[PDB]
This record gives sequence, C-alpha cells and structure tokens, in this order.
Amino acid sequence: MASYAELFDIGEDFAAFVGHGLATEQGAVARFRQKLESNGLPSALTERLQRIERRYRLLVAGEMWCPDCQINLAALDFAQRLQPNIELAIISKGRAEDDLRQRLALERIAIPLVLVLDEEFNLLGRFVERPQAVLDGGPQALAAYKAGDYLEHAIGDVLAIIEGAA
Ligand SMILES: [Mg+2]
Repeated sequence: MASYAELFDIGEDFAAFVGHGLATEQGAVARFRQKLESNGLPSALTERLQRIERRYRLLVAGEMWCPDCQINLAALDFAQRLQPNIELAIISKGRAEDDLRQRLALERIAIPLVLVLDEEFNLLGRFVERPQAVLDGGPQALAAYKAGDYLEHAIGDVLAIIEGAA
C-alpha cells in the first residue's frame, strides 16, 4: 500500500496533467479557467482562501478526458495559484483503483477524487466528482454545472474541509 506521501510525490502538477490532454480537452480547461478568471470569486471566498496559513496537499485522481475533472480541477488549480499554501498533484484513475479504493472503502473510483491532506499527510476529507451544490441540485443543475456555473463551489467545498479541521 503506497503512502499518501509516495502517491503525492508521483502525481503530476496541473500544468503537466493538462499538457497530456487532447487539444479539445486543453481548450475546455482553458475556457473554464478563463470563466473563473473573468467572473472572479465572491469576496467571502477570496477571504476564506486568504486565511490559509498552513500547507495543504490535494492528492487527486483524475483524467483529462473527464468533463468533471476539466471543470473542478480548473477551479482547484485557480485556488492553488491564488494560495500557494495549497498544492495539487494528480494520479490516474487506474492508480486510485489499484491503491486507494479499498483504503477509502469506495465501491468504485468516480473522478475527480480529491483527497485533502494536511502537512503531515493526515487525511482531512474528500471531494468526490462534483461539488455538493451540484449533487444537491440534481439533474436540472447539471446543465449549469457542465457550463461552469459552480466553479467557485469546488473551491468552497475544499476550503470547508480545511476550515472544519480546527
Ligand atoms: Mg512541472
């Protein structure tokens, strides 16, 4: 069983992950990123992000062909660019199936799977596939989600995990 430190160490950074995508997938990521960058974050979110003083690691299982990865990882990368204390490293879906599924008591790996770790690699919580507001909204919210209307929420969900951990 690889440690979280070992898995984080072999994960790719976001730029390298995007760089292995098909051009169409790279374009999708660029545009979700531009949407978040032009629309900006709500001031309360910017505040929450500014309060992160300790280092946190996001161990992510994801793939560039997955729309849910394109969307939510564009958002989480934006957060790491605004707050260097947060760092993402990305491993494959297959690797999460081989080395995380049983450890996490998951039936299958739905991507992106985002494990929020502290500086000691303690597991603080998880973001799984889509933000809570999208899960809550159901089928009728998918359209707005697939269009990027819940990018800030991916960031908010991860921040709540960090904030909830005292
Ligand atoms: Mg690099």
